[PDB]
Amino acid sequence: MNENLWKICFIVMFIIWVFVRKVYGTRAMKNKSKKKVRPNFEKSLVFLNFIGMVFLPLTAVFSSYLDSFNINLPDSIRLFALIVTFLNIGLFTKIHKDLGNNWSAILEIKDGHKLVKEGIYKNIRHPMYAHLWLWVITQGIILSNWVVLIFGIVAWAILYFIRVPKEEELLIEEFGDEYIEYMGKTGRLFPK
Ligand SMILES: Nc1ncnc2c1ncn2[C@@H]1O[C@H](CSCC[C@H](N)C(=O)O)[C@@H](O)[C@H]1O
Repeated sequence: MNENLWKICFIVMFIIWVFVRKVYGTRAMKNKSKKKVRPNFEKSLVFLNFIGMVFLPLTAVFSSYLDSFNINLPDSIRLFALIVTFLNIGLFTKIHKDLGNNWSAILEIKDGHKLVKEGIYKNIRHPMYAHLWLWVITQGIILSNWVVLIFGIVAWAILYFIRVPKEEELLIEEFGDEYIEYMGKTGRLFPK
């Protein structure tokens, strides 16, 4: 109930959410790049979310600035998020482990890149995104603030929406038919 509390909660899930990536990422950044794509652009699109995921909500916690925009939400609906975010971080570490040396945020195609249909990736390509999709939906409700809610959602949806079709096109360049088959056998976010 205490508001100062939820902040302490989130800044943890976050702190750990970040830890999960900081671990798996530096591991796959030690693998050299082959072809990148419009990276000077994606970088910004990312950094755009970087506001949405981190810079922005960090300041719904460590600062009172955004206070007037928060949603005055009942504790019931907030916990519902806190649960799901938990499940998320699992899924994250699931996904993120399933991916490993292939991951980047910029559309890299890595030197030894191997296409993975096998993991949480069977029946879902871009699970990670679907994760992120949730991530932004949840953290707004958890933090119960409209800006942190509304903004974050947008900045992703965009990056998402203009991101994915190049990504798919890109993977098709490299893997050719193996990817077209894949998409037939998979959905983008939910399965089937
Ligand atoms: N199905 C796949 N198998 C292996 N690498 C993939 C992949 N889909 C995307 N990638 C790589 O992953 C990087 C983006 S990370 C995003 C991965 C996936 N879209 C997800 O959200 O779960 C891109 O550089 C792309 O080269």
